[PDB]
Amino acid sequence: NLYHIASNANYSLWVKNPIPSMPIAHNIWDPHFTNSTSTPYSHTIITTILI
Amino acid sequence: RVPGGKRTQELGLVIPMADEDGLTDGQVAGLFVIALVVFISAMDLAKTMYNGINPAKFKTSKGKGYISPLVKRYIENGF
Amino acid sequence: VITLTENGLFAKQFLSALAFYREGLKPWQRGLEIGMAHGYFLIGPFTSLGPLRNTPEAATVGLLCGCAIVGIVSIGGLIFGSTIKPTRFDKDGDKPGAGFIEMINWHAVGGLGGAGFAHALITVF
Amino acid sequence: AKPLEMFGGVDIDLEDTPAHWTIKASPVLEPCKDNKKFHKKLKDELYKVKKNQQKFAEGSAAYARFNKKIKMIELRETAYGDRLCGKKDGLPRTIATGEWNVRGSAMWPAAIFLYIAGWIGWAGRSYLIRTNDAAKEINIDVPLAVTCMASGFSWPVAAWQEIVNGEMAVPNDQIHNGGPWNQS
Amino acid sequence: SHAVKIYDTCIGCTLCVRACPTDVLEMVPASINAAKQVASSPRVEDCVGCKRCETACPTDFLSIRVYLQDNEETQYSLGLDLVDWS
Amino acid sequence: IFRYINTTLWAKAGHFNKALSKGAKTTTWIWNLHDYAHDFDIQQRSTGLIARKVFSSNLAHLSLVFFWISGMHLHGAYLSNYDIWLKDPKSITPSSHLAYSLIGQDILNSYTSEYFSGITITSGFFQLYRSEGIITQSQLKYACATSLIATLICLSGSYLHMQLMSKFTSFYKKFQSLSQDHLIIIFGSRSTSLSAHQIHKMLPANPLLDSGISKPSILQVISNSLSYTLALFSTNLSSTGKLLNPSTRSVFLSQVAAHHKTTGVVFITLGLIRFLTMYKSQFSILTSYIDYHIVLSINLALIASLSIIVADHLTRTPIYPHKSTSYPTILCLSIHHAWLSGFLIIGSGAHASIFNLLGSPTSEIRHRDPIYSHLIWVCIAIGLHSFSLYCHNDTLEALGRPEDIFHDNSIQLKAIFAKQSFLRAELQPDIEMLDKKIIRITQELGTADFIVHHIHAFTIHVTLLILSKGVLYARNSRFVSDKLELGFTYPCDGPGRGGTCQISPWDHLFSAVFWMYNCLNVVTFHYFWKMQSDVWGFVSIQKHISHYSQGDFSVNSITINGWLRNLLWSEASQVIQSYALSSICPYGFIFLIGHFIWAFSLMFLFSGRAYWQELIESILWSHHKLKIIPHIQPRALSISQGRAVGFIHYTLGGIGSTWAFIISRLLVLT
Amino acid sequence: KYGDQRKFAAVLVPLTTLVFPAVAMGMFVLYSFQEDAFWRIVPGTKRARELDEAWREHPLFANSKDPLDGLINPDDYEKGLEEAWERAKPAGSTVTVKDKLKQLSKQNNPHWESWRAMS
Ligand code: CLA
Ligand SMILES: CC1=C(/C=C/C(C)=C/C=C/C(C)=C/C=C/C=C(C)/C=C/C=C(C)/C=C/C2=C(C)CCCC2(C)C)C(C)(C)CCC1
Ligand SMILES: CC1=C(C/C=C(\C)CCC[C@H](C)CCC[C@H](C)CCCC(C)C)C(=O)c2ccccc2C1=O
Ligand code: SF4
Ligand code: SF4
Ligand code: SF4
Repeated sequence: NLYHIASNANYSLWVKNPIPSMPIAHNIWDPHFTNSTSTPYSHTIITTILI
Repeated sequence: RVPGGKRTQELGLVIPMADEDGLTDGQVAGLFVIALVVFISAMDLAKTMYNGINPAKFKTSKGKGYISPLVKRYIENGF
Repeated sequence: VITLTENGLFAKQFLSALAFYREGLKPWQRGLEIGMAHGYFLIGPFTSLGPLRNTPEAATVGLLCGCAIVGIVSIGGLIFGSTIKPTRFDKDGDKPGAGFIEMINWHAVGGLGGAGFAHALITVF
Repeated sequence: AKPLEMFGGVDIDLEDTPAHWTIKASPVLEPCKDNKKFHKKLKDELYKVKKNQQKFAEGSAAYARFNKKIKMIELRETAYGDRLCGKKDGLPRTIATGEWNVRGSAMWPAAIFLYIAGWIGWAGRSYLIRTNDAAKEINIDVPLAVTCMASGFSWPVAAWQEIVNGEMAVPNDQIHNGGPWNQS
Repeated sequence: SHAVKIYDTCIGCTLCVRACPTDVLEMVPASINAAKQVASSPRVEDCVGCKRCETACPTDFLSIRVYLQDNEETQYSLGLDLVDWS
Repeated sequence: IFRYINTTLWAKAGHFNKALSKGAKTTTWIWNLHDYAHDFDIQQRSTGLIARKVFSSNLAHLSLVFFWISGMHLHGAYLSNYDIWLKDPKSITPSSHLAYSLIGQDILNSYTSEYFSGITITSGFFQLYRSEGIITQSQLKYACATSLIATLICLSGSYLHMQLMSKFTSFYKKFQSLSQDHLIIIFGSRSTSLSAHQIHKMLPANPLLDSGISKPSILQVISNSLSYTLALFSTNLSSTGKLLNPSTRSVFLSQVAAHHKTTGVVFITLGLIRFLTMYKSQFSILTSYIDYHIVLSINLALIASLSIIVADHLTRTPIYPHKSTSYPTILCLSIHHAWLSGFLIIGSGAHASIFNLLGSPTSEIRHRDPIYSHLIWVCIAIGLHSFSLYCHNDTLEALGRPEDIFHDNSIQLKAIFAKQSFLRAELQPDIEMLDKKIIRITQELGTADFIVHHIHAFTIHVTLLILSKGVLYARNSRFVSDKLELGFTYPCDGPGRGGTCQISPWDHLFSAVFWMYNCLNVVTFHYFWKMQSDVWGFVSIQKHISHYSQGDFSVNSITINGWLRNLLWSEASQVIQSYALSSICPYGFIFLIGHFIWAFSLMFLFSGRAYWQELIESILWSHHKLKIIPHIQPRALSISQGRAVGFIHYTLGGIGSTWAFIISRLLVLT
Repeated sequence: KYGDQRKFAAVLVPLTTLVFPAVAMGMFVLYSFQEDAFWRIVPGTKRARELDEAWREHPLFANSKDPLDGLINPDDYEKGLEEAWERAKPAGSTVTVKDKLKQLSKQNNPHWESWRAMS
């Protein structure tokens, strides 16, 4: 848990504005998703994340 | 991100993402070295637990065993 | 209890003439024939109605998936031959299960060949 | 210092007097006849039933039955006025503090039910004692059954007189205790 | 294989023997009851475990007790038909 | 003869079975007494008594059905708004069912007419009455009187036949006589009788109502005396079913009368043909199936199949006047007969098993392994195929890949044979509508229809697998080699051989009831969603159609989430928000009660009787402590009874849940 | 960029959720056919016999399985039991303590742990 918060997460940004922000559990790497468009779990071209 | 749930949309809750990397590849490799150490030690421990204690070691193994001086005291202090 | 579909003349001669049962076939020949059949057939379900069915290639993906299926079933056959060890294909005085292992290895080779041949026919034609 | 905000909405009495031990002194509750939610709820009941009533003919029997229903609703409104309801729901409450002297108290129904339930149990036990046979349980001896049923009225005295005189309970060494848990 | 044990409370009914579907039980002479006979289980290796013997036993608690041993099952105790373990 | 009809056995409960003669020593005796009540085969005395009991009980049940019909008729004559429904059926909901004004139950009666408040009935009896030319209250009075007279007659006949029939009685065994007289005199000579009834009372009446004279000059024209109208007054050429009656939105009753006449003629001619026709092949069936349980199973299967045909033919082959627009009536008429089809099919399987255990089976039981094995394979194949197309669509829609799912706008599985099945109906290229309501439009079958039909096939095949496995493996099995001696219904053979729980044919029915229920719950949902989405609904004057579900089926029913959201959640808003709403309060309450009963069944389904027996003993300790000894010793329910109670509560609760869910929604929408 | 950790994922996720599970399943089905398979729960394995004998070879655990182990001076116990039975022996009873105990120890249960005959 500590690693995934360190690497695949946004603790450095959530700590600044915790009330409206949302933490990240870890990235999503699943080849079954759409290789096109953008999943509802990612900010367009950015990687996929879980709260 | 396409939010779901009433509260996220009606409060504007957002999930910030760092534009940096988080951990560099060197740090991940440093963690993976110790993870591999844990892995090797855990495989060894699994082997030892699977095979269990060998009582017949006193017939073949060298040495003569040892009971630590506190273990003797704990033996004779009671139970 | 004899039925037409298993004990009739046609059924008996069809089962006996299968690659798994045909008389006079070396184990590698049975493996090669079965593998060619499987590899040629297995390409279709992937290159069509697959995840990349509409891509410009749409067939090399199917070729890779069919070869993967052939390899997986060949690995399963190797597990079977190293655990059950059928001895009906071993020649006299050989390591038990050697005939079955040879058949499975040549099934893998034949699956590769049949998959490649189906892909070649699809691309060329 | 405003206990309402200190405790997240709930309010505390803050006074230690015996006069507040009654349910009627609670600040959560309020008499129904002067509660806004009670008025709104029963007005909505009247409005809905009346709106249903207008849908039918004037001289029909359904109109008369709806008039009777409206009278029942208004009687319910005036009858529950002395009953306590919460200052936010308007639904009258049932008092389970043993008050014995409030509208909607649970002491009177408890007493009535306990009497009649003890009556039922005593009649059944008397019949089982006086008919120590399986044949009398499938083919009920109706005269004896109704005799026990009528005799059950004195259960609160007869049952206690049997309890103290050793005629209700039985020592554990006379009934099957249960499965064995040891022997070796 | 299961474990079928016969206890002294047996009264020589022979009902347990008759109810057994694989001839596990038999009647042996004895002197602990008016029937001068008690049950025995010389062939519990054929005991499937149906417990019909326990159903048929009329003593207060069964004079014959079948103890199931699932980590012990053999081909006879499982009633295997399609498959041979020998 | 009748001097032996004595009440001396009324007090002696359990007399009929010699296993209950020992007396009620335990509470299991009560349940056994109730279980063996109608099991005439195992009851005391000779075989002649079995025949007498069976025939007289049939007559008694027939009297019961006649009494039910009489009750419906009296409700229609004296407790209904059938008058205003006759005058204006398109604005008045049928109602022959009131509720007393007690405990506020008055909230259940709702506005059906300006002078009537009551519970909207969905039995379709009003449409039946109108199709039966019943206009005045006197006609319903005399229908009720005739049904009561029939009840008394059948009751008296059941009473008499217990002593008219004797040890020498043999008329029930004369199967040639039964088949011939039944076929000819009933299917032929009574079908033509009903054709006569229609030609002489419906066509004189129903055209008069459709001609706009609901007055019918009172009795001056309605009371027959209309031989100047001609039998085929308004056939309008065409073909029967191609052109519906524009006024009542149904097939013209002249065509129905002609149908009944021709069907009676056909049945009479078949009875004449049976003097010399194809035989000597069903002859082994002829000799080996002369028994009560086999003929009972055959008749149950036949009647259930006829029930499902009725369910599918009562909805979009409209026969009854003003019935196609009455959507709750259509829904009920389909779904009730669907459920009865399922239940009677299950009963047919059960009695097939009973016949196998009592009588001697036939040749097909000897290759039972190939049969019940290819059935297993086909069940697995169509389960791993039909359902998973739903799982595939669901997963790929969740992944955001709608172009990879099985839909019409995607990889599409065309219903080839159904799309080429324009043979049925073969109507003209448009729709029919009566009054803001769609009468029938052809169901355009696409991918979702294909998948749901395959789901139906899979569920049917699994239920059939359970039934045929119970039937074929009744006498013996590779697992237990003496199942015949164990009887028809038994909990198990013991924990041996790994475990032998639920090998009896009774337990096979126990599982088959669950699987039939699951089979036609999907049928009910498919019908309920498809009709709303694609057939029923309002209209627009510009020929545009606004259905009730707004075409949700073709876009949502391709995924399980679509069924959960657009059917069990969005269409459950009517039932869930039904408190204090006059008509639909009982439906919301019954929805809640059905959930409670269904969950309550699980206590019996999941638990064994030994735990309950030990708990009962613990309680009996406290009872014995206070000198309260029940000499009918309390015993927990037997294993078979526990399973039966669990199954009954499960099916009842689930059926009630669906019942409320569909009926409340259709009553609100209409 | 916020990515660039997916370079690790594209190797690890396929590896540990496909290659490792498949290798583990194949190794497990291979292990299932060893004579040592599940030797701690499956009766009649060779290693179980060797472990039991190894325990019995230890000087402390020689007489560990005997339910009667513990009697420091069994001769004294037997003599006292015989003396106590002599004073209570019924009339001219011919049963001694020694043969009574000998026949009370010898029961007839041939089908007990008969699985100690294959491995
Ligand atoms: C024409 C139809 C018909 C007939 C004549 C019979 C006749 C018979 N069946 Mg049978 N059966 C039928 C349909 C029929 N069944 C159907 C459709 C099914 C499938 C569910 C079954 C399933 C079945 C089984 C599993 C068994 C029988 C048995 C029997 C025999 C004894 C029945 C008995 O004593 O029960 C006495 C009657 C009862 C116990 C009725 C109790 C009420 C039921 C169980 C609950 C109904 C709940 C109700 C609908 C909802 C309540 C309303 C709620 C709001 C409160 C008898 C030969 C038994 C036997 O041994 O056969 C030889 C047996 O084991 N049948
Ligand atoms: C539908 C149908 C059917 C079936 C059919 C089938 C079953 C088919 C199959 C088919 C198939 C299944 C085919 C296949 C073929 C194959 C092939 C033809 C192959 C070939 C191959 C090759 C030629 C290869 C070669 C090689 C090798 C060997 C290795 C190396 C490389 C190479 C490439 C050189 C039936 C009769 C039932 C009925 C109806 C119709
Ligand atoms: C609860 C339970 C019992 C105990 C339940 C019993 C003994 C039911 C009998 C209790 C009484 C006699 C039922 C009478 C009806 C109820 C008292 C009231 C029902 C109607 C109310 C709504 C008024 C079993 O015996 C049993 C056996 C096998 C499998 C599962 C179970 C099981 O789940
Ligand atoms: S049934 Fe029981 S009591 Fe009777 S002989 Fe067998 S073991 Fe003995
Ligand atoms: S359990 Fe069954 S097989 Fe075993 S001894 Fe008892 S009756 Fe015989
Ligand atoms: S659990 Fe119940 S059904 Fe199963 S074997 Fe035991 S007693 Fe029979």
